[PDB]
Amino acid sequence: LVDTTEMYLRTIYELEEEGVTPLRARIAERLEQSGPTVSQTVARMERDGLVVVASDRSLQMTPTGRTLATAVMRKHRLAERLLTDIIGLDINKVHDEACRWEHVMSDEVERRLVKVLKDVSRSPFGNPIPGLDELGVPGTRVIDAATSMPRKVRIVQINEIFQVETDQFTQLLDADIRVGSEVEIVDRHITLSHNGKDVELLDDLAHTIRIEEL
Ligand SMILES: [Zn+2]
Repeated sequence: LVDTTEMYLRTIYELEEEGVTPLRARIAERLEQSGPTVSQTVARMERDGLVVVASDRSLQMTPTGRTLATAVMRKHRLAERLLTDIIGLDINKVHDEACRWEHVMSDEVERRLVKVLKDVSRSPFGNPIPGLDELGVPGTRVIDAATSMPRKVRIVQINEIFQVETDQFTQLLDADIRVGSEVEIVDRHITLSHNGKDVELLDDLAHTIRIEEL
């Protein structure tokens, strides 16, 4: 989704990167949007809790806004690597194309690109590709990762230390499902199978076990 908000956020990120103070006017200039439009948009983002306007009037991304800004720059740069490395688009066109693709590239495509690209260190233009750690290239909660259709996946964390109920502990041990294991999930209650042993989980386990997509 080509968010106006994702464009303001990546712009702030970009200026910061250049060592420029993210003032509203520089942002207006960079986005070729009038001062009145940027105030409008910034006022909105503030309500969304994505940016605060500092004492010196500069814009400061909140942790949630920074995270989203980083995700966008990551997508932008992965798209550029894709564009030059595989597609072979004219180098002179690459940045403008990626500016559009950054809004519609999913996290899944990005994981694939980290896999097929020979190097995701920098963009073709000399800047490091950020947010790779957060892309996961800990993990998605089983509750969010399982679906009506089973699929294998990797166990990242069992989080038993956070468990109040422990009667499922030995099931996991018997089904040889530990951290770093490749099991198969599915929504139905959620049941993660492995070692030929299906393990149906209770709310608490499903809400705390994290699995990295295979
Ligand atoms: Zn670019």
